[PDB]
Amino acid sequence: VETFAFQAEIAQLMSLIINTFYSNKEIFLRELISNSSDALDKIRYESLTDPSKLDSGKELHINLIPNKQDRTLTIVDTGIGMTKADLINNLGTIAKSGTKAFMEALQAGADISMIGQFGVGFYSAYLVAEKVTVITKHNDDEQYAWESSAGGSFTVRTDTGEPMGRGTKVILHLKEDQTEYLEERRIKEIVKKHSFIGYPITLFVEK
Ligand SMILES: CC1(C)CC(=O)c2c(C(F)(F)F)nn(-c3ccc(C(N)=O)c(N[C@H]4CC[C@H](O)CC4)c3)c2C1
Repeated sequence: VETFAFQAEIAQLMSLIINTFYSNKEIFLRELISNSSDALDKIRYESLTDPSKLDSGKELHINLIPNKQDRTLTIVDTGIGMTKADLINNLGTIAKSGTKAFMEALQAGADISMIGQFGVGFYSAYLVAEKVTVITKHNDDEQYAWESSAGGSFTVRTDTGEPMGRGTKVILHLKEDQTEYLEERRIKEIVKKHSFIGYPITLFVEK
């Protein structure tokens, strides 16, 4: 397990997200599904010039897995996935200007629902989650686990767990007052209302 500090802009944004009383928290789901849709568009796109990129799985979909007992909502996709360098530094590098601009927009009176327009929609997870775990597998690398409960640090380790084939699992460890997002009728209504997604989105209903 390696521990890293977030870039200053991103730690400032996470501190603002984690601590905000911003009522419209439901936007987190459309943001995470949009990340999944962009990852599915990328792997589909790359497969048109190199069909072997789909040897790790041909199905292109999104799964929504609420878990009341564990207080977790998992977002699973079979997109391009992320490499070790994407998790530690490369996605954060591209996100730097977007993060700073989003915060300037918020200072100028803008709404937290604009987060996606700045390319940093992933961090909207912290509106409802006290900790986020990211399990990911890209074709050019090993399976990795990324994790952060904010507070300025994140960890990256090789994932010894169940092999994924290719894609990303975003595990939201929900805050005590945000358990409504584990309810089947709530997920359904949010997916219908806010969710632009040219891939099947399947809600796993709890037995
Ligand atoms: C690395 C992170 C842990 C922390 C981070 O900063 C961050 C950001 C960023 F804010 F930078 F935009 N976005 N982001 C994220 C989260 C899920 C996914 C998905 N579900 O695959 C994703 N896919 C990108 C991967 C690159 C491809 O070109 C396009 C599809 C990106 C994360 C996850």
